[PDB]
Amino acid sequence: HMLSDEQMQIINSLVEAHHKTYDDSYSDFVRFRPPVRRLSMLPHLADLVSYSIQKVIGFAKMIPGFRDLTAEDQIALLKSSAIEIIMLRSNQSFSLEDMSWSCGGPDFKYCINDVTKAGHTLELLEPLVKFQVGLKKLKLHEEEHVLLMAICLLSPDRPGVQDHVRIEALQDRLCDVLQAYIRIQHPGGRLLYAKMIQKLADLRSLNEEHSKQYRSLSFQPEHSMQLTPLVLEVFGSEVS
Amino acid sequence: HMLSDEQMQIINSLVEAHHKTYDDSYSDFVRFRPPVRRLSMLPHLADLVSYSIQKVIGFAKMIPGFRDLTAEDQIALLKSSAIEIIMLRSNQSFSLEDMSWSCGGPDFKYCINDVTKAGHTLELLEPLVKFQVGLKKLKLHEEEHVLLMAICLLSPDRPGVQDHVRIEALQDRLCDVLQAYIRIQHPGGRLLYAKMIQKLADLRSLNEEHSKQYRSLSFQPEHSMQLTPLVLEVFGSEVS
Amino acid sequence: KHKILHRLLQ
Amino acid sequence: KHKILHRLLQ
Ligand SMILES: CC(C)(O)CCC[C@@H](CC#CC(O)(C(F)(F)F)C(F)(F)F)[C@H]1CC[C@H]2/C(=C/C=C3C[C@@H](O)C[C@H](O)C3)CCC[C@]12C
Ligand SMILES: CC(C)(O)CCC[C@@H](CC#CC(O)(C(F)(F)F)C(F)(F)F)[C@H]1CC[C@H]2/C(=C/C=C3C[C@@H](O)C[C@H](O)C3)CCC[C@]12C
Repeated sequence: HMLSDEQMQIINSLVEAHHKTYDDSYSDFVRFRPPVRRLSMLPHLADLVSYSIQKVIGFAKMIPGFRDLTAEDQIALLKSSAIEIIMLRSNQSFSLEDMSWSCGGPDFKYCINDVTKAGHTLELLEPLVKFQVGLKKLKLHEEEHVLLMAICLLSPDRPGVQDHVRIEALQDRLCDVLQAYIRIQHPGGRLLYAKMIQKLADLRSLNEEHSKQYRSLSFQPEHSMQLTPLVLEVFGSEVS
Repeated sequence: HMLSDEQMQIINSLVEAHHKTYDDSYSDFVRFRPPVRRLSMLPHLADLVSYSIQKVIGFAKMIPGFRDLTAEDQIALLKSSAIEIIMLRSNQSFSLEDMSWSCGGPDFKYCINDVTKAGHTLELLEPLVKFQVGLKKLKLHEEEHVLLMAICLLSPDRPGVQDHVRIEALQDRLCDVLQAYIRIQHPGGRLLYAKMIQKLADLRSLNEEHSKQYRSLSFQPEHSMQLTPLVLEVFGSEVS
Repeated sequence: KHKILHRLLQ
Repeated sequence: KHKILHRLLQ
């Protein structure tokens, strides 16, 4: 029971990819439309999400085997999983102490209330926080966190995927890497893997609810005009 | 030779409209994506222009007779004239002393160089400055400035206009008001009116060049993604 | 189709 | 048509 010189290369890649597309100082946030605490946080959070999508795309492109999919599959996967990858990667800034995402100073500490100022219900936010708390409680190794993001992105059960035999293959190889990594490198991690797969299940429902909330926003031009072309294109139903 | 109780009501309306849609403190600019001095000013200037378009729409809706046009005509006029109304209204912030638009502090003082950081050529900017200098030299009364904006918007010679017999009527009434106002209220203004009409001619060419520059930008997704949904819709060729 | 413009024009 | 996504995907 020892990782193969191919399983660790996959791990090397995903971890470097994450480092290349995730800044722990959050210094680009000053370039977003500033936060205001009628849907005052919408501009800021739309910018955040748009930016994060760009980052998720950069990451996805570095997932072993992703570049080889058809552009359609790459798109079909990004569109379906974008919000979930975003929810996953945000855990890095999320804080149990204050139950908010802490991206620096008074301005970039996002709490439940801030997101409601962006067209979301206090009600719909409960699960997201709960999910962040459960995910944070797992205390994932960077290897696992980064692996979980890649596995999520390569879910075959996404509307629009064509070659779902091949995405299933890439994801299984990834799942294997993670199971092996946990068994070999993660003491006390006997039941961790399954808790992680459970998280993917939680992501699907969170994705579902968001999609609904987002439709409501995107249908009112006064609100939709606050979005970005990227956000509108990624969360839009335009089908190709 | 004395203005009619109807010509002054038109003047009252356009002047109040301008006051309602133009802030001389420029305090909303802090809500734009901040300026950076690869096309670093694009985000800021796109936000500025998007905001200004919103303001131009607010103004247009208060131009006597504009609300009565078909929604198509209103749109056809806004789309064609938007950039020109913007160029006209900016003269208020433009400064002969420094040949820049001065909207407050180091951050919001826009010079020729800043606009080039937004995908425009130093070459294409020459006329805009020249135009601002000529327009500023006219030292227009607020009544005239505001009148000139309304006349520009109701130009009948715009792609897409349907009822160009009726826009011509509204614009002529406006032109009359301005000619009368100048004759009666503007000492030393014998030759001013014609210089103002000449400015409309200058706007057409400036509109033309911008449209070209804008096409170049809007065709590169990496640049187009920096625009706003409003800008993209107003300067887009989508035809209806 | 001009969703936003039509909206903003009231 | 996904102009931007296709662009960003290199
Ligand atoms: C809770 C839910 C199911 O209802 C969905 C909430 C989704 C979004 C809010 C939104 C939205 C929009 O629908 C958009 F269109 F999608 F935009 C908007 F805005 F309403 F339009 C949530 C998910 C993760 C959250 C956060 C992540 C933090 C990060 C900081 C840092 O860790 C970097 C991470 O990438 C990201 C904090 C803010 C709120 C976020 C971004
Ligand atoms: C010179 C030209 C013919 O090539 C066209 C220049 C047009 C724009 C720049 C642009 C653009 C875009 O093409 C956009 F898409 F259209 F956005 C972008 F950005 F490149 F994409 C010019 C015209 C008036 C100028 C200014 C007005 C100032 C104001 C401040 C204040 O007075 C309020 C006014 O409304 C507005 C200062 C900055 C540069 C402006 C906005």
